[PDB]
Amino acid sequence: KEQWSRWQRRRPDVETVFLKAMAETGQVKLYGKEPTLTETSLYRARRHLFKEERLQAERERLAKEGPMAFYSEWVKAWKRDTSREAVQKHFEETGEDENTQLIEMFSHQTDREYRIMMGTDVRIKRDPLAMRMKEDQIKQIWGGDPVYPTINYIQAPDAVMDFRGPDFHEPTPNMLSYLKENCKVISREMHE
Amino acid sequence: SRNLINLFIPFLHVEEETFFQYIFIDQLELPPRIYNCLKKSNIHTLLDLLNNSKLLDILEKK
Amino acid sequence: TRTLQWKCVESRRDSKRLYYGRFILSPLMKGQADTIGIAMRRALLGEIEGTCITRAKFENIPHDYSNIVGIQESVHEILMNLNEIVLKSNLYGTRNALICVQGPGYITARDIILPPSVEIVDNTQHIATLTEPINLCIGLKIERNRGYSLKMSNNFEDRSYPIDAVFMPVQNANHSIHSYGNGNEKQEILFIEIWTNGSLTPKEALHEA
Amino acid sequence: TATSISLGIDDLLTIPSKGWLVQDAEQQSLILEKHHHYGNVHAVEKLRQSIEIWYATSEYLRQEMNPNFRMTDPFNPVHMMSFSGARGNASQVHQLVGMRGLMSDPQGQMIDLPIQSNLREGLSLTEYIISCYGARKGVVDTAVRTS
Amino acid sequence: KVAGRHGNKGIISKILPRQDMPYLQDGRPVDMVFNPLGVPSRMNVGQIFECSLGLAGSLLDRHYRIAPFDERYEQEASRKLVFSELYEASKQTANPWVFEPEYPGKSRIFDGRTGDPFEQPVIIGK
Amino acid sequence: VFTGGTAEHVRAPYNGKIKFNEDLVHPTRTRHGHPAFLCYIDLSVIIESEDIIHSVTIPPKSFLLVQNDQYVESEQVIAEIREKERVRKYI
Amino acid sequence: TNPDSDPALVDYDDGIDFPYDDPPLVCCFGAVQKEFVPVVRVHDNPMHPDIYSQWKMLQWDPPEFGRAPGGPPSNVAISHVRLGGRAAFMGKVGGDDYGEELVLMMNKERVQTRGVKFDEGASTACTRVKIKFEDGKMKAETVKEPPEDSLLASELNLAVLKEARIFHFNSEVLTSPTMESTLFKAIQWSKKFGGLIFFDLNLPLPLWRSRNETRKLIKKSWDEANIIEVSQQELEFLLDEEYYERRRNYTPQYFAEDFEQTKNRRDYYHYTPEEIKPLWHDDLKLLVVTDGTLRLHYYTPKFDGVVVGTEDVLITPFTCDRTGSGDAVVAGIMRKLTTCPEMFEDQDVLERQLRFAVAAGIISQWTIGAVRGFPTESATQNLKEQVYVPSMW
Amino acid sequence: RTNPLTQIVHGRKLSYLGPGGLTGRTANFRIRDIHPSHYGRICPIDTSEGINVGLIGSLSIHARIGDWGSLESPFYELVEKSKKAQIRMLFLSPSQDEYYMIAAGNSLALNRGIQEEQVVPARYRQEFLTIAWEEVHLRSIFPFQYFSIGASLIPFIEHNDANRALMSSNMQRQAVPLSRSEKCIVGTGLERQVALDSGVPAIAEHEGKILYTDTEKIILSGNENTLSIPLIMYQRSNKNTCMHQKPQVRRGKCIKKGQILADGAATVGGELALGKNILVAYMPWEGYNFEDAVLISECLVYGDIYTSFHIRKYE
Amino acid sequence: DVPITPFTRDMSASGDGIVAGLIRMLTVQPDLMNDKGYLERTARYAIECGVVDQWLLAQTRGYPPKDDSDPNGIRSITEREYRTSKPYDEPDGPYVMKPVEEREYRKLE
Amino acid sequence: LIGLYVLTSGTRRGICANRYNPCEPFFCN
Amino acid sequence: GKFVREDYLVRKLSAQELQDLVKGERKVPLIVDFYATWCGPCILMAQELEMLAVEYESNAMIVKVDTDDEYEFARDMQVRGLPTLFFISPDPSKDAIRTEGLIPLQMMRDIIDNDM
Ligand SMILES: [Ca+2]
Ligand SMILES: [K+]
Repeated sequence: KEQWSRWQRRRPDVETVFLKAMAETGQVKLYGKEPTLTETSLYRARRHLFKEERLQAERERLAKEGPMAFYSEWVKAWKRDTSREAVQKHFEETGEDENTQLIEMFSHQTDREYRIMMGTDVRIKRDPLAMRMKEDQIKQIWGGDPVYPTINYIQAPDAVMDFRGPDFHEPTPNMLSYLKENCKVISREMHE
Repeated sequence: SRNLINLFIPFLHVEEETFFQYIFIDQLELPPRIYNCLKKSNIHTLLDLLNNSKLLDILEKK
Repeated sequence: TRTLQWKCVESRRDSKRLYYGRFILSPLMKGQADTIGIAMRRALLGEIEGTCITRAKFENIPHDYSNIVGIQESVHEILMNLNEIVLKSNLYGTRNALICVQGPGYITARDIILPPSVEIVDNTQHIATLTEPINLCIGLKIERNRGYSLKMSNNFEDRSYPIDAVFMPVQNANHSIHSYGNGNEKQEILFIEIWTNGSLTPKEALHEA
Repeated sequence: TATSISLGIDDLLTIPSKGWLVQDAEQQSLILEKHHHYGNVHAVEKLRQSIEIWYATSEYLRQEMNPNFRMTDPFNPVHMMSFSGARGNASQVHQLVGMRGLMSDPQGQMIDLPIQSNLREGLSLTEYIISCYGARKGVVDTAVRTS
Repeated sequence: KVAGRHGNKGIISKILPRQDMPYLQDGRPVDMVFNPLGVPSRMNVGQIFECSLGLAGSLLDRHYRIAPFDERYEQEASRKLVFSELYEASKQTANPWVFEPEYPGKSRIFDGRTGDPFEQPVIIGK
Repeated sequence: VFTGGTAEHVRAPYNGKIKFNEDLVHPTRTRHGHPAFLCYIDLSVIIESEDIIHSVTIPPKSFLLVQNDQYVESEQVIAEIREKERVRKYI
Repeated sequence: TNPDSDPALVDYDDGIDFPYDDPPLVCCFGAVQKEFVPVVRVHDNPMHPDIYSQWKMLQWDPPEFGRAPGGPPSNVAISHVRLGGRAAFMGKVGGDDYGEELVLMMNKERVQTRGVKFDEGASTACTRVKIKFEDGKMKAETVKEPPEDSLLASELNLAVLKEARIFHFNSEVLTSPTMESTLFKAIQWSKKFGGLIFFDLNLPLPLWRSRNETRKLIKKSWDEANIIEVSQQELEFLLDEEYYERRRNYTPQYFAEDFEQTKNRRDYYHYTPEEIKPLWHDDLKLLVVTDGTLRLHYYTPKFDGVVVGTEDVLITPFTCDRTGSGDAVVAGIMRKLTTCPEMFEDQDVLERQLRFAVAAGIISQWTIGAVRGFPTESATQNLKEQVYVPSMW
Repeated sequence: RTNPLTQIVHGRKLSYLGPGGLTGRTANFRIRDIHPSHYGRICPIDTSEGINVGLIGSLSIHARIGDWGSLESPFYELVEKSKKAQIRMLFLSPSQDEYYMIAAGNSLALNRGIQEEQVVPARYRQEFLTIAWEEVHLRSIFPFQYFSIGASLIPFIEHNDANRALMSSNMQRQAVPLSRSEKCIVGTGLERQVALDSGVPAIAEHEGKILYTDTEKIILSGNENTLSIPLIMYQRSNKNTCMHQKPQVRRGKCIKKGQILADGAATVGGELALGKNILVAYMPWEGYNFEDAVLISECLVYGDIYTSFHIRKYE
Repeated sequence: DVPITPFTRDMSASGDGIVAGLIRMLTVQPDLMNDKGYLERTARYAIECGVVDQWLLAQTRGYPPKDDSDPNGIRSITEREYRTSKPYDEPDGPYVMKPVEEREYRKLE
Repeated sequence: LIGLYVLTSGTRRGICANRYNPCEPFFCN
Repeated sequence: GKFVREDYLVRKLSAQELQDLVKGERKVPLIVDFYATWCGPCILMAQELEMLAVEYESNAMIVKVDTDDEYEFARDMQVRGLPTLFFISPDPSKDAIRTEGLIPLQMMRDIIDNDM
């Protein structure tokens, strides 16, 4: 009769999520649907090699597609054709070269999209696979939502901390009023 | 020093001149066909509707 | 027309004292964006003068930690409120200002008598609250300088309580370098985003830097 | 400064086979405990097995810690801090990425309840109380040793 | 003397201008720089969890009140809590540097002096 | 602590079944209560894995904790190599 | 196009031609409230009348009927969406702020409130009553029903009913003559389009008065429900409350009949289908009896059994709250039923998917408030895999 | 009176030494050791090296003084159909603690069998063992059961070594109330009780509305009775630390008895606030953070983030 | 938009700098005179030389003194002194504290 | 010691440097 | 107490103590709470009545009835769930208004003045 172990679930890892993401891309071919601990351990040794290939692919894609086509991904409000031929045709029609059109495109980019676009910074070199990962894939890095809801932990960062809540003891009486209430100490009026 | 200055000169260049999240699509009465289409596209509030571009005729009055 | 162009791709006015502006500079040959980015980063953060209150002078209070009858805030609360207001001025030197008013009511930045050199940025900034009709007059010193005021004793004057002024008007700055993907001379795209306290727009701070 | 070595939560790399070894140790401990209730083994035999099977597992995890770091993540920030000899040793790292093992009551005896979790995984309430014996012993013996 | 709540005591040796302190990918310079070597020798990983969760709380505008020994619910409960909140901060505020899938809790920060990044990502937080 | 010396655990380096002649070893009960074999010769055990056989030599005076034809996972203790405070145990 | 017409003539039709979006829609019908546990019975060992900080002691040592309390159908709809399903709520609210707030509460939870009607001339959750002193005892009579209990049959959203593969309602609607008439029309429409009828009893305070009286009221709605969820206390009350109490109090005089009886564990009695015969009918596809989150006794025409569960309100003593746990287990059932049709005729998969409902109920007991802490699907799935051995999931 | 934490933790100290006690001479290190009877009564972490190591302990949060001068710690009794059981929380003296099978594990394990036969670590006869749930007599349910106040203010304490948590309690007793305090983003939820019990915040002893509030006093009216609560402004503590109370109730707001009116120094919104939240990077920086050195920016200086007021009395 | 003072308003330094840059570029590459690409760089280089020279001249010559020790009488002030504002500390001025007699306390809202 | 260790921690070798089996700049000073 | 203020203002009443209160002349709106100590939501509700009682010191009388003690009385009062209140108007001709669930505190005070 199988025994409950608390180790029956494989630990969520960064390697497993990336390895599964690379499996569907075709960059890697795993033995089965789920990456084994041997494959995840092997992934750590060669993790940098696969990241560089994705980075090289993006540089090759940028070289071929062009600045307009490549960076249009982070400008949603840009509906014009971003192809190399379209950009050249637009320059012939209007005289605005590729750089002028490129500045025009980024004029419509929102600040939220710009921060996302910073993953393409030549210094940061963020992983192209990580930039386009869906939320459902990201959660598997730590293994989905916590069983204990975080809403229990959440507290607004402006709270007077009501001391009459269910988790607080009864209000502490003033010491020279609990004694007076229990008639242990007579008031000065009684004394005089 | 000159190469550094030539880098920050362009910043001084000038160019020549030529002369209601709290309201949802559920509340406003909509046809079920339109309602399902919007719901499939995660258009829950009205702001999601205006961010994508006889639907408008019924909507404009409310 | 210029081969190397710059433009303000986004300007925002989040609040009266928080202006955001993002700027692009393209195309830059490889290594120029890195050089421009860091130099602009350091110039914006610590090479732009700002003007703000340096010291305030009351009349009838013994010290900056007492309480004034009719005012809902302590004197130390007033100094922090004064330290928070934002002023703009293109001229140097120490200048005088006055808050000679009477209550009851709310004392705001709009109630400060300013010299023509300086201008108020956010007139709605709270300073003090007057609950009873008292006559409050405060003498102010306005100075334009770099960095932040020295946090050392300089109150040898006629009870002019010093104010730890922070002259830097650029709240934050950032820059990003993106490959132009030219493939012939390795051109690059430089982005610069500037946050200012409203004493000068981010475009002005870009030029001033 | 330029390289800027820095450790994160996932930098505390654990041996891949820890889950298997701990699960195997639990199965042996559970089976033996069941037969101890049946009367097929006596209390001392259970006591020795509990101490030894968890000590051997802890030592094996410590033994395999360096080859795993060398073969898989040579530039792991936690590995480089200890392997280079800059700060910390294998034992202290083992407390972070292995298992704290068995502590000792202030009489020299071994506490039969092991600490299967490390500091990254976090100790349970009972495991943390047990680990307070080692902390109390360490601080007290430090005063004795120095004096 | 400055110290956290995890026994990470510290003396202040240097005060630097904001323009040469290392800064994040949003341009904000860090306020204090700690030695990472303190954690492995002293073995107090709680500050690593608190650091990352503090950054998430400030961006999400939340305050967390966590009873000790949250691992009784599940394995790696604190890790699951911190990473999930980091991703929420990285998503609602659109700051991808807050949660890096390659190395969660860490980010590439830039040298405030030379402006070039440190190649190894650094754990940041509040 | 309990073996009174230096004890080394021979762990299985490969998955598979263990083949050895149980008559060459003497039955015994370990200090943990588990039945096992005591090896007094240079016994060689065979682990028939998925790929090939993985003959392992067991030195004498070492407890053999496994049985013939038994399947053993990798990194599982096979044998213990065995090359005085008195404590009262209240129950 | 007439909701009040007989669901036997021309349907409401409209322009639905494309396939409905998965997962299948679920309709939760009845009043909308926050909290408001309906199942109320007399319980012993009360805590301090004023010091509510002691009342947590009755959360981790609860009355047996309040082990996994149910709530309004809105809680089931809200909990169902957080489990990944799609739920639409049908009901009426007032035009005041509370009606807007309640609708806003469900809207933020991605619950389709297109079936929610607004009564401008009414106050939400407000029942006007007249106090009368009859036979020396003060009583009250409902002068005007609240808008929750005032949904006319002509206000039903047939678009919701046609799409909704499962129709859910409580026995609270049976306490309102207006809603009881409206309910049968909605059930009739739902059966016409092929939707299943879900009956979560959650007997309110008046319905616990008498077994014979209650069964007469439930009789009509019980016979037209394909799926019925009851608690152990509800099921025993409907059959014989005293008989099953005597069995629990029975102890053999001389020796136990088996070794397990010596342990004197909690009585997790599994009612035989013969004892369920009085409450069984032809259309009943599935009956579940919930002893809180501890046991889920399931009954089908072909088979029956019990799914073992747990509860650990003591793992977080200061944030434990039984409220909404019954809603979570019900929502967990509908979440899997709409996605695993094989459940009704495969016992092995029925137990596996019911463990999801068990895990959902366990999480719902770990947070104060019902809608505040309804578990997510991933949170529920993770707890199911942690609690149960991998052979059971 | 260094900070609100020190005012509270000081009154919950245990002194093994003293008149008739075991002083530093008769200080055999056995008394300086953790005993299994200390669980839930004396904090194992809080050694609190004062006069000598392990001779000045502290009481656990839920610890109580019994009738016969004994330390009692509450436990949840697992009554097996034994009456209504009324209150299942039992305060156990150390004598009877040893004779109960107390378990701290959870009940979230299930198998093809039943839950009652699931094993769980437990303490019995000053010994830890793994036993099935049906043999367990008591449960320790409270999170802050075995710890003192100092160790209970450490988030993620289970990820720190116990010895570091010992010093962390010492350091939090040296924290300085700042000029403007700030609540911690990450905490444990005990800062509420610490602020509540410290008496540093102003707590309404009577219910009613707020008629008038200012920097110096708060006027509260209820049951046709008015109370003029005085506030504390720039008052020196015994350790040369400013104690300043700021009103946190606006005019016209209704207050229940026991709720907060004003919060003192190092207290914000009814919570203990001994520090600040600041951006931090864990990297070596040119040796200015060598070992335990800390490199800070000028923002902490000109921003008055760590500026504190200190009042010195010359008499 | 280079800094210009009344002493350098004629922009003569830019004229000298521009031709100097033109001569510098043409002499080093005499065979690229009829080259469009080189002329674009030459003209741009001349502009930068003219800008620098005018910028240098403003710092060298400074500004004439404001209106409220030198062999060749020439009084000049630096850019900082030209941007220095009057303190406005006149006792009769509205920006300076006055005795209680003439305070004229403004009324608030 | 960490900084010196990083300096002398040379190139990645073998399978850690190339994805596939093979089956660099020259500096005069 | 004379020297120590009572911590709780909402007074618990029996079924009979409530009856004579209704039969007797009341000059202020009467708020009757039905609750049970074992009821989860009633913990959150009970705090609001204490807060509400502070707002209405003598302009409205707030009392509570435990349904464990008066289960049959609450059943006759048409009480269907536990978090249930009854606002009894001082005017006998008016109709008592019953609210069910954790109604917002803002609604509670609105009912006191608008409908009473
Ligand atoms: Ca139910
Ligand atoms: K709940």
